[PDB]
Amino acid sequence: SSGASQRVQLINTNGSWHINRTALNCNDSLHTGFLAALFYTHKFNASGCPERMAHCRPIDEFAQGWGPITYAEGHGSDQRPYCWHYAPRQCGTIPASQVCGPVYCFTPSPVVVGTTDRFGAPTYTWGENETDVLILNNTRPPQGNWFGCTWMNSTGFTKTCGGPPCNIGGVGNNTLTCPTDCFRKHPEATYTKCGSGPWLTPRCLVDYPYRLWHYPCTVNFTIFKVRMYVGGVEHRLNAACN
Amino acid sequence: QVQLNQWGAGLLKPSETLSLTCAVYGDAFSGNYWSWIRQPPGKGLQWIGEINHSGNTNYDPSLESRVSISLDTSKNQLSLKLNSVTAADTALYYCARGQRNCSGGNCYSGLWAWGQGTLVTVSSASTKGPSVFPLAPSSKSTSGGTAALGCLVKDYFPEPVTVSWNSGALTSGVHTFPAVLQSSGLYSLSSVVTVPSSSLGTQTYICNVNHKPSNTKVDKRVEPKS
Amino acid sequence: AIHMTQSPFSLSASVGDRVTITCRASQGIRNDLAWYQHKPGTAPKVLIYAASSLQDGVSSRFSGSGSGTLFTLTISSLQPEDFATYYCLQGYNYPRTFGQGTKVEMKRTVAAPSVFIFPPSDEQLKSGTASVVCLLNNFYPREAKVQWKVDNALQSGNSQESVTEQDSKDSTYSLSSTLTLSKADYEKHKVYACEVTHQGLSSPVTKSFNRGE
Ligand SMILES: *[C@@H]1O[C@H](CO)[C@@H](O[C@@H]2O[C@H](CO)[C@@H](O[C@@H]3O[C@H](CO)[C@@H](O)[C@H](O)[C@@H]3O)[C@H](O)[C@H]2NC(C)=O)[C@H](O)[C@H]1NC(C)=O
Ligand SMILES: *[C@@H]1O[C@H](CO)[C@@H](O[C@@H]2O[C@H](CO)[C@@H](O)[C@H](O)[C@H]2NC(C)=O)[C@H](O)[C@H]1NC(C)=O
Ligand SMILES: *[C@@H]1O[C@H](CO)[C@@H](O[C@@H]2O[C@H](CO)[C@@H](O)[C@H](O)[C@H]2NC(C)=O)[C@H](O)[C@H]1NC(C)=O
Ligand SMILES: *[C@@H]1O[C@H](CO)[C@@H](O[C@@H]2O[C@H](CO)[C@@H](O)[C@H](O)[C@H]2NC(C)=O)[C@H](O)[C@H]1NC(C)=O
Ligand SMILES: *[C@@H]1O[C@H](CO)[C@@H](O[C@@H]2O[C@H](CO)[C@@H](O)[C@H](O)[C@H]2NC(C)=O)[C@H](O)[C@H]1NC(C)=O
Repeated sequence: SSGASQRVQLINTNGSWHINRTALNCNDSLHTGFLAALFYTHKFNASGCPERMAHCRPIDEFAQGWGPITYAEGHGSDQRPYCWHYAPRQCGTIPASQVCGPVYCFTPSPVVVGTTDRFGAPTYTWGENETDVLILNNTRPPQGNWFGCTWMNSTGFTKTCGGPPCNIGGVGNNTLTCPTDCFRKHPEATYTKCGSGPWLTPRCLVDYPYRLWHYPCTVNFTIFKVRMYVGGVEHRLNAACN
Repeated sequence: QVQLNQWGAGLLKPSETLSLTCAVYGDAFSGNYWSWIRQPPGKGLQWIGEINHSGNTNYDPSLESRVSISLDTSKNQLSLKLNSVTAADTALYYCARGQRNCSGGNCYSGLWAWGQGTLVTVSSASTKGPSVFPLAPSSKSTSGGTAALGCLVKDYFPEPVTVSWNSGALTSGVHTFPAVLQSSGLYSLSSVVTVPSSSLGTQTYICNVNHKPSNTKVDKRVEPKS
Repeated sequence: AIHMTQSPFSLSASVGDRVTITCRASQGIRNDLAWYQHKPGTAPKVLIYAASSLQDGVSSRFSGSGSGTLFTLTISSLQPEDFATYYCLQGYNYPRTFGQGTKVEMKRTVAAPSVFIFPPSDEQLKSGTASVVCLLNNFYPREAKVQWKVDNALQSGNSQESVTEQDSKDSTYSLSSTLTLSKADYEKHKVYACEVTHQGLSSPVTKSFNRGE
């Protein structure tokens, strides 16, 4: 339960965010360590970033949207999470065994979500308990908790949830399902209305420590401190941009 | 989409202490507040009290005298406790997660994540299974090509009773009525189904009553009366 | 204590109408108001918070307006799923106080009740008591009167009705009144008449049975 662990000297504050709450379920070398568990096991992204990023588009490509904004529960065949226009599935509860590394969620600012049983109480088993789970269920904040989450699964692929995104309408089958700010293609698809993950705009994702892991081809990116407002609350946060 | 989970014993006798818990999924974050709501039967929603990110609370002045809400951040569990409970505390108790933010001057609150409810019957009665008499179809109950028959589920406590017909086969035209609290303290539910006149002698109509708080099962066969 | 009064308590509307329930504050509550949707069986939903914002994925029909002492929820075209009870709620004051709720039923053509009278079972009379059930089936509107005449003796106190929630599909209410007399009293009298007055009846109907039939 409570590691009381004797004493520590300096001026103190609270209990904070624990590491044991990280699901290290990683089936490519298991681990000799923890940094070991994540690199020499799973994320083997070497240099294919030019042609991985090839399958993504500028926002200009997509069909202009008519009329009123709706929400899409389709998410189908859209399977390139490193592109800004990935239309993700709304967040469910994902069992701890399918996660390698920490899970980050975005009230646009990033926060860690830890392992827990199906009744919401934190578990500190490094997610190796079977009943451990990552309860990611989301609702768009000013009221819910976050616009979306990104994490890495047991074979090291990045996978994201959030939203659900917006059906801004469109002319043809070459049409956009907006997971971010879009007021280019439709003048009401802002991040607060359609943002479904870290992607602040088509070309800026929220900087966070495992941004280099989950979205690896944004290494070369430039980091900016930007304000944002989410139903009244001020968010100041770094964005990796290009 | 986020939905909460409520636990706790729901049947009370007067002067006990009601004590629910509620798993608000997710850590306490700045501005988050959690609150308890009750719906006494026939009345509207009624506010009990809130506890927020800071640990301090507003209650209803009626219940301050004997209520209390905490938030055990260790298990991400909300707690409601009502003391010296009265039989009038019978209601449906909801727990709700919400966010309250202030843009300087003005502020807004709202509850975006909810429990499922917990019916709490407080009544000095003891859990008694029902007596299920038939409501036999007759000419005075038959008019048309449409005859009506049913089961009167009588004198049970506490509230939750379920009636199904022909063991869940019979779907169409059934009305299971809202139970009533007779002056004894027990309840009288009544479930009727209208069936084709022509089929009264030849199709068999069983009603299947279940009062789970006493582990009572009853399958009364309802048939015509001469 | 800031008292919210909500209007109207009941309201009947068709699918396609504009519907404007409102909610007035005893004193100014700024605009800390919130609108919730309640359907029997489910938890409440927030639709509107801060009196004018739309919660994520609450339909465009739902417009919230007002500030100060006077707030509206407005539905654009009523949808079948929208038929529920709506309560306002202010988050500005020490005791959070609701409105009374507005139950929004569906309008339909007048239906007359089909009254059947069920006589007490012999299974029951052996336990010492008698239950006479009077069913009023699939009628609209909801208002009705059921009275018991035991040999023309109008009763009171010994009758208990309860009415279904409107049908989700045919919009018809149904009511069941239950006389309960002891065996000894039920044995005294002959006629058990359940008299029903409803708007769909041109003049009141009575179903009845004699204690032998
Ligand atoms: C996060 O979201 C997921 C999916 O929206 C939630 O899982 C869902 O949990 C509900 C709980 O009521 C399940 O409904 C139940 O389904 C069973 C099926 O037999 C039925 O018998 C019950 O009466 C009830 O209708 C729902 O099926 C389930 N969906 C999935 C895909 O598992 C999850 O609970 C959410 N976590 C939260 C809000 O903490
Ligand atoms: C996280 O898990 C590790 C598992 O070992 C815990 O480390 C152990 O802690 C207990 C008491 O706290 C010691 O008796 C062991 O010798 C520790 N082993 C080590 C240092 O590897 C650690 O305490 C857990 N963190 C918490 C507080 O949950
Ligand atoms: C993994 O978590 C589960 C709970 O989700 C643990 O199982 C519980 O253990 C306690 C110990 O007293 C029991 O009282 C509960 O009844 C158990 N849960 C149920 C209902 O099965 C489990 O111990 C944890 N880790 C493992 C598998 O060792
Ligand atoms: C981790 O996530 C990736 C996300 O795509 C999963 O990879 C897919 O796996 C399915 C089923 O085996 C295949 O049909 C797809 O073609 C795969 N997609 C790609 C692009 O590789 C992977 O299986 C997941 N690992 C798990 C679930 O542990
Ligand atoms: C990040 O930028 C660096 C420099 O632009 C890229 O790394 C170099 O790539 C060249 C090929 O043009 C190699 O010959 C060098 O050896 C690399 N240098 C180092 C030190 O890495 C790198 O590929 C960029 N990453 C991405 C994702 O594009």
